[PDB]
Amino acid sequence: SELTQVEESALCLELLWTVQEEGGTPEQGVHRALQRLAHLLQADRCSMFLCRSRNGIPEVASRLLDVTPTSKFEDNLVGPDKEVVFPLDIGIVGWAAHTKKTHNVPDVKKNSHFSDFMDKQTGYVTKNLLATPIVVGKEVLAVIMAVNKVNASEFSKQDEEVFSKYLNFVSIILRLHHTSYMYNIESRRSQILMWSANKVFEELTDVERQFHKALYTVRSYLNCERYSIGLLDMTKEKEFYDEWPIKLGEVEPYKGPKTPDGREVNFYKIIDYILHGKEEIKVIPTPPADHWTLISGLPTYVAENGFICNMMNAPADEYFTFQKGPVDETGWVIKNVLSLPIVNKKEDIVGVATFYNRKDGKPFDEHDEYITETLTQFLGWSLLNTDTYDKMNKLENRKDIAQEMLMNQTKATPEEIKSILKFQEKLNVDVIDDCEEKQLVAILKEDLPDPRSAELYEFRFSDFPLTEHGLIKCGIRLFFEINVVEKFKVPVEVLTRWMYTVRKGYRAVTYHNWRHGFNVGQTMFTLLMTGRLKKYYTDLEAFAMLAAAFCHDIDHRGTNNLYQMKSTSPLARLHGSSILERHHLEYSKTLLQDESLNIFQNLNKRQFETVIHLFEVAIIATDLALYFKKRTMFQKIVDACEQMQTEEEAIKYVTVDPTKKEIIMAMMMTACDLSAITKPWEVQSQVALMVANEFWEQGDLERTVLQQQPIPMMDRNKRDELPKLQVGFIDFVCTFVYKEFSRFHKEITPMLSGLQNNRVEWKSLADEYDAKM
Amino acid sequence: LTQVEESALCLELLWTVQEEGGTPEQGVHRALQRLAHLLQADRCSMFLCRSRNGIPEVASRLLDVTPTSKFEDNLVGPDKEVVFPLDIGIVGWAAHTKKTHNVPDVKKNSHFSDFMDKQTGYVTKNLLATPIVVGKEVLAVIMAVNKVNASEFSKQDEEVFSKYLNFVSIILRLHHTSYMYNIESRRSQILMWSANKVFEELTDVERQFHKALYTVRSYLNCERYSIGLLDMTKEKEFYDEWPIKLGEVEPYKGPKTPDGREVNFYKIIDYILHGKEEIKVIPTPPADHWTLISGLPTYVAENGFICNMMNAPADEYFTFQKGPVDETGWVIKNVLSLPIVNKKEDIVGVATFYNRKDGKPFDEHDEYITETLTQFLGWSLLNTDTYDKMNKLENRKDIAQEMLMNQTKATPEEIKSILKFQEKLNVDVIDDCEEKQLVAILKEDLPDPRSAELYEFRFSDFPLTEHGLIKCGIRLFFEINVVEKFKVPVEVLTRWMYTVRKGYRAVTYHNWRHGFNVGQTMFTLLMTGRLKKYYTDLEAFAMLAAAFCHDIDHRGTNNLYQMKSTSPLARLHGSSILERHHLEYSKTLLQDESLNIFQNLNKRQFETVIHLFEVAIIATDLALYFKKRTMFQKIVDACEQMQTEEEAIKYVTVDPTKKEIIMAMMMTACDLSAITKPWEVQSQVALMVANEFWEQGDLERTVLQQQPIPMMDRNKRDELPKLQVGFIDFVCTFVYKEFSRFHKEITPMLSGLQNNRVEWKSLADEYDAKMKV
Amino acid sequence: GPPKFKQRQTRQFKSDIPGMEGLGAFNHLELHELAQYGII
Amino acid sequence: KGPPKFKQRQTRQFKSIPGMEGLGFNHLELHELAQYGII
Ligand SMILES: Nc1nc2c(ncn2[C@@H]2O[C@@H]3COP(=O)(O)O[C@H]3[C@H]2O)c(=O)[nH]1
Ligand SMILES: Nc1nc2c(ncn2[C@@H]2O[C@@H]3COP(=O)(O)O[C@H]3[C@H]2O)c(=O)[nH]1
Ligand SMILES: [Mg+2]
Ligand SMILES: [Mg+2]
Ligand SMILES: [Zn+2]
Ligand SMILES: [Zn+2]
Repeated sequence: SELTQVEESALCLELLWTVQEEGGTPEQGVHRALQRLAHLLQADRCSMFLCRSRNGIPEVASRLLDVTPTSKFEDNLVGPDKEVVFPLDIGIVGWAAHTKKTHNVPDVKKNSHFSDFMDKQTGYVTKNLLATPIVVGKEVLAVIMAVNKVNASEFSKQDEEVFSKYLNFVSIILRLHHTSYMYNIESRRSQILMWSANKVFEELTDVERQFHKALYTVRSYLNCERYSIGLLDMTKEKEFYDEWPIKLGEVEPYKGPKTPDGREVNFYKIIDYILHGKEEIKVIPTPPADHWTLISGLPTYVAENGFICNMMNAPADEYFTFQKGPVDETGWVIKNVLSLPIVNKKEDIVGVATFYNRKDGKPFDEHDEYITETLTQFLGWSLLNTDTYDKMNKLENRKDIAQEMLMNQTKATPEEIKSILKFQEKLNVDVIDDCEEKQLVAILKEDLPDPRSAELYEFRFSDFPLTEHGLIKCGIRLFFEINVVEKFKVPVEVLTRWMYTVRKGYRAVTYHNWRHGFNVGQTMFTLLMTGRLKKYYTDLEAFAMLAAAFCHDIDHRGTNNLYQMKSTSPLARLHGSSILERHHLEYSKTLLQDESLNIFQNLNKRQFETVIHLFEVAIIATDLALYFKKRTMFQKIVDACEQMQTEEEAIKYVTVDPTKKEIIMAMMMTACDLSAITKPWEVQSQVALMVANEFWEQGDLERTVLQQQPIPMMDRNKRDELPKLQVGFIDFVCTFVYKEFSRFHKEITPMLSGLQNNRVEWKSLADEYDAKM
Repeated sequence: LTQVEESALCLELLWTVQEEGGTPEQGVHRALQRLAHLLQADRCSMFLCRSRNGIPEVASRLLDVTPTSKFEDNLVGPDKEVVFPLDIGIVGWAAHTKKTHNVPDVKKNSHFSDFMDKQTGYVTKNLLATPIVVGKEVLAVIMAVNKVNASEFSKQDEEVFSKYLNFVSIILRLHHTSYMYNIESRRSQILMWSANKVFEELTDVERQFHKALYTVRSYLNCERYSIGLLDMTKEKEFYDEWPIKLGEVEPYKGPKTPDGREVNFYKIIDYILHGKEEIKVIPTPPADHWTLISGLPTYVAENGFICNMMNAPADEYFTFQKGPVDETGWVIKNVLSLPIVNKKEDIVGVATFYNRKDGKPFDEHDEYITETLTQFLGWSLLNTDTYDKMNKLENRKDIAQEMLMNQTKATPEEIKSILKFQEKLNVDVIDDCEEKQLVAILKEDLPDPRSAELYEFRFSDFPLTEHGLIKCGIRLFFEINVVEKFKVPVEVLTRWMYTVRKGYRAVTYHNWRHGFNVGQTMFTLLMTGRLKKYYTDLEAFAMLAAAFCHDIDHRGTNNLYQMKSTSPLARLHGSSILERHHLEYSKTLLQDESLNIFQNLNKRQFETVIHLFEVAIIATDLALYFKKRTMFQKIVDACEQMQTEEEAIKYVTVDPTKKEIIMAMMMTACDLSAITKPWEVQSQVALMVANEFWEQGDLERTVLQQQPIPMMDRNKRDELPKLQVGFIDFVCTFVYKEFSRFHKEITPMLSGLQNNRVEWKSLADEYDAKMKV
Repeated sequence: GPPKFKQRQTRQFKSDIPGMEGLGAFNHLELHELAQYGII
Repeated sequence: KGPPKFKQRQTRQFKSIPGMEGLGFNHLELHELAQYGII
């Protein structure tokens, strides 16, 4: 038997070499192994039945039948269309796969596990059987059988030993093929997830576009001949006027298919992907019940129950009434179907994805269900991106509506403009404005207050004997005074509407109302003109600087930045640093965006960029922390400018560096913002009382809603500390600005002088308080 | 060798191939140890092949394989392996050419490298290299050297060499395919879990990245890994650029990202997994951080390369920690660093994965897995940007809505204009007076309903001013006695009426006068028309409140203009655009405690009020009335057949649906009530409506570039009367005839309509006389 | 000098879709009059 | 007849993070700045 062992070893070696031929199939190697085992144990019609798992239940199917020595492989192979499928609970094969052990039955009639369906199918008689499952990794791959020993009535142990020895190598070849197949499956799954993530995060879009992108991209990896997706209507509740006939009994209530959460099964859109030929893709909005996807009840069943339906030989089913013949005029017959639901976060059914027969003839295994379930889970999760897209659209529309309503409320009506630009009482012209611009300029310049009167040019100006309409008129006069309306050809009616809207934007708070904004604008005007600082800036810069000074405190609520941070205001969440200053800048630019309010309407684009940048610098500069940070740099600039003995050379030193101009502008806006401390004693006393009252209201409100103890500056109970505290404000904040501006320019000397006078008076009240104790 | 021992040995290697659990190295050792006895040679070896940074290399795995030598000595661990680039050594040349190499006199070879010779002290003279190749990839190179008792080897030596490397190839292909399946499963799971955690909710970069990286920690076989997030600030503020522009601070030099930003890690999340698992979040980490001690994260941030490093402390460029760093004995051995990039290709973070759990250096497959993870994390930044934009939009919407109420809400001076407590209670400071006093004084100040004809169907608002209309509205609310019953605050009611007045725009027809006319008409229907019998006091209170706010904030344009102009209103509300806008604004006004006239109502009463508001305001549009005319007609016909009045009252009041339908038709009759007014009022109101429609037509012709319908065409103004006749015969006559049949007390209303039609016929006839000649 | 390091891969996943162009009650006489009045 | 048996969705796999708790001027001037609410 030396030759026998040599031949057996050589044959097993060749059987193992057959796995190395690339482009072949493992079934060829299994077939040659089966023909050699039969030759070895003297048997006929050796068979291999593969094992599959569909719908979570395992089954066996025919892969190799009637294997005999010297038999053609192509004839012994069984195609997917002729295979016979047995559940595990029926047949000897099913029990062999269930037990995962060797089963040798000598007399098949003595076993209740016998199934004669194959005996009747081909008219073959079976009397002896030896079956073994191929189990690696606690999973069954195939069941191998030898049947009807020709020269004996029984399979002995030695036969079973040879059986085990050869299907050890068969198990090796099946393990190799299975590992390759599972690697391919996981590669396809990872590619599907990768591409779906690429397409979902590409753009924020609706359900239809996003799902179409993802599905058309993973098209190559579904490996199906044809598939479709039908989206349900997600409208859960009806309108009242559509519910009236239901509640009146006029129209009978609905009876039919219903989604599990309670909605009506209404496929409102179908997207068909044809892949068998021409790669056609169709979108059916409001598809009929005659649609080939919906002709069977499977998509409606999935919408009604949320199951995953794997069907092999679909037209043979009696429940769903699938199409037995071709679906379309082109020849395509539905063979295997896999339908899965797409599920929202709240477990609602959003769509139904249906995948039709595979590219190869094989049915849908458990791995195809795995891949398609991962895809549907990914789509159900990307539904959050779709919902966020819709919520963003609603928020943007609501913000636009609110801003338009607010602009309509804030903007000056034509009647309010008519109270300043009296076009009719002076030109006898109707409401429609066909007047020349120069005529409007001429008749406005006669109704505005005299700049030389009312001390608009002086630092001692007090707005107390002026009403707020007078303040608007004076501000338009100030804009006329720096000679920018004619130079930059801005419209007069636009300027009047802009200033009236700016006045209306200031709230009715105690101190930060429209009078504060006008006082700061007027102080900017006096610093430019009386203070001789206009020599450092062009006319456009003065225009933007005055316009920024007037709007520096627009829409002030009477609470400082600390209250915005502590109360977690929407302003604090939108703007991180310089909360109120950024709010004022944003609202001023929003006012400038409207064409009827755009005071910078007729200037160049570069001029507009410069004006916007100057607006930002000037408005943000009113944050006192920024002033405390850049005061040293201003001091260094002033020290450098002091040493030059020629005015022109100092002007040249400042002008050629835009950074120096911006620094000087920021402290000019800071000096304007604190100008009330430089007013005469009565004006300063009244304004300081107003400021203290506003701070006390903020402190009381802070204590009421924030449950926090206010600082003594904002605390009402420390009102008798108002004098002494005031001198600290004089000694800590304002004195640096006004001393450096007096050093820089002698014409700003009166401001500081006024401050010093106030420092006397607030001392006289302070010492008296120490005498009161 | 004889055939029998050859067959036995072949069976031995056949059983060796069947590992059934174990390591491929043992099987490769067995074949190699058998081969040396078959080749009469010594010191066979394996050189496993890897690819790092796209550069392939070989590394020794088995060495000194001589017949019957114990495995533990032959195996070479990762700590003692030697690596060769493919341009060094005959092993490298064989891996490059993928062909069998056999050369004698290796000292004369052009590819031989003697580094292993000097390293081990062994001299080689004759060798045999043959790479194992599967799928264009070289797995290992097998080496047999130093033939004894002969030179030049033999052809049959190479034949048996190939015939045993067939077994070697089977084993190596099995192991490699299993390894590839494992890494693909890991990659798919990484993508799946990262997608789940990204789509859990919307968050910022830090929380989303932390969730995604923490969930997938089991699939990244790394002892330690971390992520560092760079600062994303592209440009600096003006005041921060002031010191740099002034030249006072030297410009920043050092590391920079390719976009130009400074390399500043703002936070570094460390995941320590080798012993106890800890997650450390370090905000603004120091430069001494163990991740940042070497320059590799900074190198990646500067360049953007995927850096693979084996034996990192052995390098000279990067100052990697040679000793333990955390005092736990953990020492850096292998590093892999990747960048995370924003759609615009900006580097957001650097993810660094330290030494592998297996101890082997990172190969192409770990680079594949980590590159896919970092690509997914880079794509995921759409959700973070969308979260930030959502927060910005929500904050801006809240701010805009808040500034709209301050603007719309009536000032306390306007409240004092009506509720003049000061002139009559001598308080002048706080509303600390009892509600009874306020009710009494307002009852004295408000006009008499009888003298003003507030109860009649002939009432005209032309004599009264808008302030008089506000006073009449408060009187109407007092007349139904809902103020005392529901404890409506008097000041709140006055403020709500004034706010509703200010909410109405200054359009030609849909101004405050139209709203007051509709409210007074519905008060007339409830009281004079005796339609209150079906409704409770609370329902009447809601309907007069919803009647007063039915056309609130009407822009002056139709719903068709909203749809055709694609306004934000049309994109927000799909159908009944303006009616839904009016309902939304009315609810927004009612949400304020200072404006809520329904303050002292139960939750169920407030829900009833809100539902009634919705029904009344949505029912205002004429499309809903044209759809639901028939159901009201059937209700009226049913109520006509009853013998007694209380039977009809019960029949209407049992069913809430019929009450809703009657309320909807009452809304429709009220918004069309101007037809039923006497001729001197109807002519004026009809010209007002026509002027508003002509303004909308002008807007359509100018903006939308569409020709308007004859209703909204100015050139068809002389066709106005005949159209009005149609407007009477098509819209108004049905509702007014149905209400006249329903209640005889509404007979004059319909009667008035019939007159106005007569007039509108005569004005048509003159036109027919004018156009005839 | 620094070791040679791998270049980032972006062309393969850099990557229009067919069928995306379209993927983004009354009586008989009433249908004309509702138009004249703007009711629709 | 009757529908074939089908499989339920595997929602138990994802039905469902440490370290997330912290993841979401002149020296003399500071006292006076805090006194006046400048900061
Ligand atoms: N005709 C035929 N029948 C077979 C062959 N191999 C096995 N069978 C029988 O087919 C049967 C199917 O069900 P079982 O598990 O009862 O048992 C199987 C055997 O009895 C074969 O090669 N040809
Ligand atoms: N010590 C030792 N050296 C070997 C062994 N196998 C091959 N080599 C030598 O190691 C060398 C590495 O580089 P080459 O390709 O030039 O040539 C190889 C041989 O010279 C072995 O099993 N043990
Ligand atoms: Mg301010
Ligand atoms: Mg209306
Ligand atoms: Zn200010
Ligand atoms: Zn109306």
